Amino acid sequence: PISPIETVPVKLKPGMDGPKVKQWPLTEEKIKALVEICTEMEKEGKISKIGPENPYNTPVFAIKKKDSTKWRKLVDFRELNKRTQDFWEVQLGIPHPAGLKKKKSVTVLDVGDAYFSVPLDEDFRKYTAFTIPSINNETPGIRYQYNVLPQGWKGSPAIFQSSMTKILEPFKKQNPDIVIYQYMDDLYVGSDLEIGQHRTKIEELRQHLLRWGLTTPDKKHQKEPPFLWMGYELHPDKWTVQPIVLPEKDSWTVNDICKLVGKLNWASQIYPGIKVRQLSKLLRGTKALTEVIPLTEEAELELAENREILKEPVHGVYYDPSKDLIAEIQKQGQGQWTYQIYQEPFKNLKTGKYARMRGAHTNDVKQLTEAVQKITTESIVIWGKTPKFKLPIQKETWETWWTEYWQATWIPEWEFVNTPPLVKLWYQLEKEPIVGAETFYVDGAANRETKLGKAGYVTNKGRQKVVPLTNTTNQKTELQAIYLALQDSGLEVNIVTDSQYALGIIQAQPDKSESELVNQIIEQLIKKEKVYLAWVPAHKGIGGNEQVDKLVSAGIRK
Amino acid sequence: PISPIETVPVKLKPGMDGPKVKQWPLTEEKIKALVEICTEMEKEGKISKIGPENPYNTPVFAIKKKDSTKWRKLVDFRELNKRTQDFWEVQLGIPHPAGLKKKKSVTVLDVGDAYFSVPLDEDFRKYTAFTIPSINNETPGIRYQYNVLPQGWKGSPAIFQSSMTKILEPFKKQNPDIVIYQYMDDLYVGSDLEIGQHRTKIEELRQHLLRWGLTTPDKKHQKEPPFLWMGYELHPDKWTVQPIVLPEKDSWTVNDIQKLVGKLNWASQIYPGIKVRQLSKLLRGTKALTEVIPLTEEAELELAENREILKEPVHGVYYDPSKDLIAEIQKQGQGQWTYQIYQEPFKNLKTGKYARMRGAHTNDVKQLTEAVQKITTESIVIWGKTPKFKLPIQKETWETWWTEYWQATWIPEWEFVNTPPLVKLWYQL
Amino acid sequence: QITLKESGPGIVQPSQPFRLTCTFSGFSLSTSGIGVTWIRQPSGKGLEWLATIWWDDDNRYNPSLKSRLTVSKDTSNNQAFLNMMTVETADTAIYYCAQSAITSVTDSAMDHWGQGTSVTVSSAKTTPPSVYPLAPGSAAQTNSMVTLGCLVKGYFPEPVTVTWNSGSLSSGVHTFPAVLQSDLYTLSSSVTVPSSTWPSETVTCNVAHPASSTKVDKKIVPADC
Amino acid sequence: DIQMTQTTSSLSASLGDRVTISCSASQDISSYLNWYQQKPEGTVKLLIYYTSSLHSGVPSRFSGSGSGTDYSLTISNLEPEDIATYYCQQYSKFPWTFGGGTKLEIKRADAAPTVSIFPPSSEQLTSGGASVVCFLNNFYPKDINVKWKIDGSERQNGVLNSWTDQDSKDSTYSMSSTLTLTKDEYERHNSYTCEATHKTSTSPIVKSFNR
DNA sequence: GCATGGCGCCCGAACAGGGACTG
DNA sequence: CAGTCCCTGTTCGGGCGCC
Ligand SMILES: [Mg+2]
Repeated sequence: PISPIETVPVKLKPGMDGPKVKQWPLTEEKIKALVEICTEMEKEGKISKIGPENPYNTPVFAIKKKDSTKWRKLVDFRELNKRTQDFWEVQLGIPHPAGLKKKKSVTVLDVGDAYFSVPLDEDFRKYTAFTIPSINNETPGIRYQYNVLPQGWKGSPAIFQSSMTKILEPFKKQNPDIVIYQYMDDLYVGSDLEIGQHRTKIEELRQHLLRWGLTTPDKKHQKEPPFLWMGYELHPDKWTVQPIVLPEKDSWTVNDICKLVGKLNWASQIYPGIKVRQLSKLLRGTKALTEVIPLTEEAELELAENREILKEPVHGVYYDPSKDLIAEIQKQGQGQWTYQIYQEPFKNLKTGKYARMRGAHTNDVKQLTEAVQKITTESIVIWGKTPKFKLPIQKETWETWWTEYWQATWIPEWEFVNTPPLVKLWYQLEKEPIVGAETFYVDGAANRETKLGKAGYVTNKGRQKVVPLTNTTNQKTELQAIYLALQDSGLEVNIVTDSQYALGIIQAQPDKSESELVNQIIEQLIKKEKVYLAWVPAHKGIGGNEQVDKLVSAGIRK
Repeated sequence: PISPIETVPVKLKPGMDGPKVKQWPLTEEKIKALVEICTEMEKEGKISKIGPENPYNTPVFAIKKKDSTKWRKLVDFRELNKRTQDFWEVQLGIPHPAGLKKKKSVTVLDVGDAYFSVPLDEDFRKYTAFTIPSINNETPGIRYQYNVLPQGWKGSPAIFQSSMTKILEPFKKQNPDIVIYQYMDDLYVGSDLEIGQHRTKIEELRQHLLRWGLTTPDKKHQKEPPFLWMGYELHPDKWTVQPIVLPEKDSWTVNDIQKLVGKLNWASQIYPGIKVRQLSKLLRGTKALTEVIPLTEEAELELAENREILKEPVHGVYYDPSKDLIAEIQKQGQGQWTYQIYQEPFKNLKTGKYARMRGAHTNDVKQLTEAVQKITTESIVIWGKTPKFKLPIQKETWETWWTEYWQATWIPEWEFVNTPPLVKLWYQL
Repeated sequence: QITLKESGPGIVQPSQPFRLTCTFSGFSLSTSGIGVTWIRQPSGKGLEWLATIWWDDDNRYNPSLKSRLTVSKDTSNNQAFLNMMTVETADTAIYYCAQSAITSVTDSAMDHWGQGTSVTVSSAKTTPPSVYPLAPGSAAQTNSMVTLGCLVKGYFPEPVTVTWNSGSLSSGVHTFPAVLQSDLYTLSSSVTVPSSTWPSETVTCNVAHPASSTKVDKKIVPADC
Repeated sequence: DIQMTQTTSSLSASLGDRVTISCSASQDISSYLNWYQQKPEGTVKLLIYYTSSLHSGVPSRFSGSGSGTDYSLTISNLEPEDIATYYCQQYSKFPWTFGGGTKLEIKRADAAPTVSIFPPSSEQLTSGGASVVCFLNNFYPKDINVKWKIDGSERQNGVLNSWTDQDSKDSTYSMSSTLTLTKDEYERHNSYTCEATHKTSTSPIVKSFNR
């Protein structure tokens, strides 16, 4: 049955024209095969026979499913799609069980011949044209055009969605107290009705789509929990993620890793804390795709802990409106973090992990900030409400952070959970120059044409230094100076640079970076017990500047 | 089909396609609201449903105005507004009230609905398409598009400009002292009468409007404590410039000398009459910081002299209505913030310091937005243009809650910056 | 130049309504911040808040009496009214209508008050008082100071004008505030003169009761036995 | 229904002095308190609004302050007008509310109640009734106390009282007190006593008689 | 001669704009 | 200043995972 639904109009990308791609000859076997199926479709109204004026054609071959050993008509719409206008895709994120509310009665449906059931814009079909070659050099093949959403066509997905949506609209407004989670050609219908009045509704709904071309085959879940929805299993009281059979092969190649890491992520949603950053870097660097790769032990450690968690199965819970939401953050390895969003004591709604390190020179409040930031959004999307947080960071630590940081920032309502490893700033510059410490005057330079330069200080007492550097640039060196002074000095000291660059980098209270130099300059700061840096406009002639300037201006041109 | 009037044609800047922006997550409260206010908009047919076939888009969200406790849909037509512009700035630009700034009390009317009564160009409609999110992604997005002049689109006021100049003609000839300016969804009305009379004269303009179809929002004044509604008016007087000042110590440590050398140095870019040599000499060789220094009669000579130069308007500054506008905001600390509005670098057009609204809740985000808004508002009044903002915050954060604290019909263009405390250039004391 | 004057019936029968009027000048009830408020004050007790009428007509009522209160205005006549339904003795008090005004984001106060109206609930029927003298006895008279008294019993309604020797005497006089006895007013005054004067020089009690249009004098004749 | 409390009811001081009155709330009213002055006459004026701001045309010797739940008014150095009743009004949330007021009086060297009892005037008895007036005059302070005794036996029925305000001249108090009995009952006894217990004499000043 | 579309993740490359050096 | 280089941030491409 075809639908009485209006047909959504589609145009070709601006200025282009239909696809006119030659057909490849095929076997008498294949052809007489295609004819079987292509005929059937013609009878079912799915396609029609076009005239000779249609100049368009797209390739179409056939293939057999090793199982029954039957045949199928595969069409390579590759070129059409290159010429089909772009659609504003409407599907915007997959629904999650966490967002489901506990309903009395539940049903799950699936529509048959989804695509093959929605009409294709009359004025576009001609482009779906295709030839099914004749056995030999005889008369041209048989010409066919599509009448329904051709499978494999760009617009196909998005169009059938709107169709299913426009179709459901009447029914919803009729029973506004029944939820219909529609995703593609699949429907999760549920309600707090009795198994009778409900069933009497589901029916009322099947008839509707039926009356509208949407066949609801007998492959629907009724009184059959577990419900196989979106790759999960829905239990009246809880829900589980469909088993994950991770590849445990002997020989490991980069590609096979992606199939693991990915799945791992997929598991990261319900399985409390999962580390993958470990074997992640196994992919790093400009690699191949079939190239084999050695299983490091640092990485062999992730698999160990992971496979361990995946061993003992768990379960998530449905959402309860009234009872607000809580998100607990945890600190993990360097860069990794974890969270459990829940409502009751230990009833996880969903869990996950944050790993992305924004920028190079970062620290740990930042990451937590970022962690919360992301968690919020992810909640807004699932429950449309902002969650209450429990974070490994003491009010004190926070209060100092922002009140100092020149960048505005904040975190929503939260409490502090005492449970290390805790998060705190490891060091802290001084507000006023300290007394009882040499006031080092760092600097540095380099030549772009040479890749070389020097960099060192000039204390107020007279002390000096001027280590030479190869392959580095100003920013490197002026950053370098500040390193010396943090080795060649006491547990207290003053410093002075002409680079905001290095200066800023430091003030930000970095607690980790990408470069070692700065990771080391970080290590000095945490080691000492009192630092303070000031800035001065280089090339201005200010006090103890000229000294180091000249002292490092050996090679300032040519 | 709201009006007989002939639709005026709009064609986006050449070689640029319509807006294709994605729809950001929305919280129930806003959705529920956005849905309702959209439904009833479709009924009267100001808007129309549409599907995948329309490849453009724009984001929307809504804000429960505190001004009137009534939600207001908000479409971020910034891209589109950008994509179309010979239209509103050139072809049909709306002149600026030199003196709107010179008034003592000025109020803003959300004359938004005045637009729902003009047919929008037949073709130009695909461009205003927008979508509505679905909690937990229960169902696809609900898309729509405009049929009449849309709210918050630089084009509207320009198109409506005519039917608006007329509506005001009477009221203006029977109240010459008042000044009226329109910037997109708003009407800037400012008077010189007592606040009590203004308050009235405004509430009187409201009528003249209603006597013409233009329904304006209903502001609420509460009798309970914080009489927030007392601020509704704007006063272009407590609008004082914020010059820089050089510290004042009795004994200047080394440290303290450099600071002042830097600042005096930076400022030199602003005003050229800043000399530092005779004052920096005091720091001639590699010495400790904490070391006191006696200001020379040749030094303290120009210190207190340079400062004399930091108390007046810059080196002949001019505002070119043809150029864009920029504004910077630096988190000064303890709720205080500062800003400079310039068209060209170091040729500031205005400097000031947004103090703080007692409802800051110790929230920089919240404060910043308010500062943006505030700053913005001033700009519209003063030059009648919105400045591009260099927002002292991390995108990822600002994008997470700028809406929650937002309360404006419009939205300014912004960017991010992680530029540390150069020098206390813009003074904190 | 701002002023308000409460108007009223000053005396109401139990379970009947009364409508106070606040005629003001110096400000309009149209100007944004303005409003009028009605404060009450029973005989002797402290201040109470009745209700406040605002320019926007977002009037607020004392939760304890919303059922019997009702505020309103007549912006053009600069009057403000307050109606009370089904009154009770407990409602007898002095009512003030004060000009309330919200000045700024933080200041809102009753800037100017009226003098108030004396409304009293009493089924009582306007009756004149009966005067009785007070002369000491069985403790005859001292070569010192003597205190003569006067008694004004059972009159309605307040007030009474009492003086000694038609105004002649006034230094050691004490006229006490009245009290209710069987829903009827009663009060006394006590004048004190040196013995060297009384009886020698007559002493009389001057009692006046406007309401009943009565005036009466009582001669303080010394005690017989 | 935000209860405003002024614990200090009757407070006496002297010219030149400096006083502070307390107005407590029931919840943080964020400095939304006002101060009112009600003179013995009856007029009510506005002293301070917003717990610390002075109303135009008000003596600079006036200031009050407080925060959250505790607020107090402090009159600089007394003048002869200041001696009056004071009220604080909370406007942080309707219903509005005032304290219980604080009467500001004037300290005067204590003095004893000059008592005086009286027989039921003939005329009164002529009509069929009998009252027994008893004036307690010009005493200080106000805290006094009367006691009625008929033939040694105490009586409570018919005992009415009346207290006057501080006399603005000699700063004292007076207090009439009447015993209202029927005629026949008056003629059914002989001794009627008025006992005034003041903070002066350990012994109740008595004055009495017998028909 | 092998889906179409969506979201997530991990990585690396091209790209953009601001500050600094060189002649 | 004009012409280039450093450096950091952002966007977009590729592969996998899930639907
Ligand atoms: Mg340098």
